[PDB]
Amino acid sequence: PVIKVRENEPFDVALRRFKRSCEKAGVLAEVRRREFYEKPTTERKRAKASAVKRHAKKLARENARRTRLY
Amino acid sequence: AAERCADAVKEYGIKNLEVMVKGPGPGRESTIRALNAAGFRITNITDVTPIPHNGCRPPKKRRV
Amino acid sequence: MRHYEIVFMVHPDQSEQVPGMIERYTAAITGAEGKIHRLEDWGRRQLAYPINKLHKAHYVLMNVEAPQEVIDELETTFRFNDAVIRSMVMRTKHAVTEASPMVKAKDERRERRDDFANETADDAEAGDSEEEEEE
Amino acid sequence: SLSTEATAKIVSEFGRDANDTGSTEVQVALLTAQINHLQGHFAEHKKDHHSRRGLLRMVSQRRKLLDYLKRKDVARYTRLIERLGLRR
Amino acid sequence: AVVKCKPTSPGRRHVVKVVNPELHKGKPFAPLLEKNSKSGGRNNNGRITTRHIGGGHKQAYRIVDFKRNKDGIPAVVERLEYDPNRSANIALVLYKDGERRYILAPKGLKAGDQIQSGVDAAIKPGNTLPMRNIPVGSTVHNVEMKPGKGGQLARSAGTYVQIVARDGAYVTLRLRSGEMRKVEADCRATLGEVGNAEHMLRVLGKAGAARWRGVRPTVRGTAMNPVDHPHGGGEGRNFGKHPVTPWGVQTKGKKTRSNKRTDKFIVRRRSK
RNA sequence: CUUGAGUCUCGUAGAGGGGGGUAGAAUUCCAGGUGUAGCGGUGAAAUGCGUAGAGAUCUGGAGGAAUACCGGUGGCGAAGGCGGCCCCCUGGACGAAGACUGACGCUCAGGUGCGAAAGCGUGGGGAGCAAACAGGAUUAGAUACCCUGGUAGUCCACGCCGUAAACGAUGUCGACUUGGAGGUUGUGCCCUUGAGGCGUGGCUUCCGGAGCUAACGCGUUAAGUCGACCGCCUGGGGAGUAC
RNA sequence: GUUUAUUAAAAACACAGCACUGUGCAAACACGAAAGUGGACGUAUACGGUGUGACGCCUGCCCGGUGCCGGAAGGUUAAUU
Repeated sequence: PVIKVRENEPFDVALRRFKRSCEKAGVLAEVRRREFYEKPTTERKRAKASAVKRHAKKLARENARRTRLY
Repeated sequence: AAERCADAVKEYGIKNLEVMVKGPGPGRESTIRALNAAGFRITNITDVTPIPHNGCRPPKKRRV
Repeated sequence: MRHYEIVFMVHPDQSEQVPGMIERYTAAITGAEGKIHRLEDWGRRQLAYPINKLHKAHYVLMNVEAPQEVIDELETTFRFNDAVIRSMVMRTKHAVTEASPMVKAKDERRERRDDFANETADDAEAGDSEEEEEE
Repeated sequence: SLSTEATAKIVSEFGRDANDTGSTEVQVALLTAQINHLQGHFAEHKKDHHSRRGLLRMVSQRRKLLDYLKRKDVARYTRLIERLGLRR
Repeated sequence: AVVKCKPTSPGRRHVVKVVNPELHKGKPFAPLLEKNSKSGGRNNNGRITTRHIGGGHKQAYRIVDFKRNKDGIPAVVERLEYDPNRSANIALVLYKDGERRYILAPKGLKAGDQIQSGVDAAIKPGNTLPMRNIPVGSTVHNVEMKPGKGGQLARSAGTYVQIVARDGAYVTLRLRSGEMRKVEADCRATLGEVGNAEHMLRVLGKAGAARWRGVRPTVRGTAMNPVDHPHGGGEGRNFGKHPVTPWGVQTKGKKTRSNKRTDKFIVRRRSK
């Protein structure tokens, strides 16, 4: 996961962020552990869970003003 | 390590280098900087890290 | 009927076996009041990673519509053809059998980017121009 | 799910001659035609429990509609059961 | 088919039998029976040299075509019969030109089918092909050991010699011994298994099955006396030497192979 | 009668079920090419494997579980439950108009049918991992803790009693009670300018009112208002065993 | 079932299955001066031989010593130049 995508102008330090778009994730991340078939369905699927923090954050900006912290 | 190997191969008579990379392990950049310090150009830092189509079950490791 | 997009590829040196089998298969399709809505040969092309040896194979895209019965004798036959390395047969839902996305790239391949060699004369004897031995 | 031209044979032979789909006889004959289609699958496939879920819907409703029909017109019942050749 | 006993008598407990409706329930046509007879283990000298062979039924013999050569001609598949002299079922094929053979059974047995030869025609079981023209992973029925020597590999019911490579000039196929060989592509084989595929749930179930198959019983070596077999014991049987046959070859050892004619084709063999 | 429910043709999404076909990469393995000394493991380590040339690396094939990411708040099933890709067989659900029958209804002891996973008999098969078992390491128990080898197993066809954390720990089906917005889909309308809006259904998910709760928490997918009928409980241990 | 003809008729022996292994078919193996033939004209779901002994549940450690199979890089090595 130095990533095959070539960094603009070649250098000895890979620009690993700017190279990667969806690599290592799922594919080379679960190293040396017993592989389950169906566990992801209940283990991993936390999209619903992260959607709550994004709403909450968009609510609180108006509310800090209404408290006059802002 | 990179420097150990790069010295000896001058007798095989090599002058320019490319690299294939295969792993999640440490030494990501610092092994490349040393290949560059043997006087070689290293324009191609090519990942070929093989992803099987979900291969053989790995060692369980800890009992949790 | 239900629409079955069969595409398959063939090893060059064993290819001489398939030109007799495809023309019995197209006849089993139109013989049942299904249709061949194109029958496109693409010529020989490079595989990225080898399948059943050699880094090249020869491609035929059928664009079938056919009844379910007929497709049951055919799938078992193309899959157990030695000349064929692999085949894939695609779903009825939202399925095209006309206006090929790869029609230009097929012509380009056939006309100009082919092998142009004797082992691939064996492939042009397996496309739309099929010739096969007398039994 | 059944062919237009078979569904039309069933409607012709069952219910009244008005050529409806809604009447007690023809709903029995249509339920059967799916049971018979299901029984083509269940000639093998004996462990196939998610489809079986459907078989107990279709049987139950054919029992319910014959039970209704002998409560309803007696001509329709006595004709239907013998015309659709069910049981032994 | 196979027919299995309900365990309704002593001696009938574990007993399995071979039956087909297609077997003639008359006696087979004796003008096509060319006499077996058995030799009770005895060679030219009048000695038993194959030991614990002897007894049982006469068990008559059919020539069997194990080469399957015919250009394009139909077979009605006139009957499927049990052969009491081998494990496989054997068909009487009666060709529509007036020729009768005995032929070893395929996975095919369709009436009015044709035993074909040549590339574009063969793709069903029993229809001949050079082995180059048969796909990888195929189970395959009855293989010629070398071209024109005849089908010496996979003859017993539902056994098979499954293709595991077929690239290059040769065919690689696996044998049920644990051996794996390359075999020249000019040999004949067919797709699908050998016939009578349900044979493999057979159990025998009585000492009498082996008796009519002409197999005589056989002692423990340790339960002979030291004089009658060298493995035989003293007081209280005394298994406690290394094991041997009655003629002195270490039975759980040795590699004796000296074929020196076909050794070029085996690229690995079974090992201890 | 329709106001319940049932049903026809029309349209739409998907890993629901069962059985078949089939490939390559990494581990593993063969063949060949090249090449020298450690490789491997973990908190850290030793046991393991290796000069008979390992490890690694290039080329092509092999074999068998598995099929990455795609796999999402997505979609399917009755609860458990569903994932390579495909075909063969087949369910149930979602929209929408025209029409049809007209309480044909609800619940349900017993009941037949039916498994997440492993158990399990015989046939076909078996690369890696692993209970057990060894040995290392730890803290005296691989069988507390941690690692390495390593066997039955895991895998398939069929066959035997369906267990649990069978669920938003919440039975069923149905009537009734302010909604907004997201994910995402049938579909009227719109720079379809906004996975958006409005029009109307769909699962799915955030949010909170009337009400309810010991408390968290629920709230139109109830843990609210109710309806009928079923399942099941009545202090703990000992007992999910006894009988 | 077989059994020391009669005083052991069994617990020994047998057998399916179960586990081990040789054998790829001009087989392994056997006897025979050797030609040869049996095995088998069958042939791996087949054949020779070993231990245990249908059937439900299984089968822990381990080669020190003793017997036997097997495998290789190579220093030399009989016979021999």
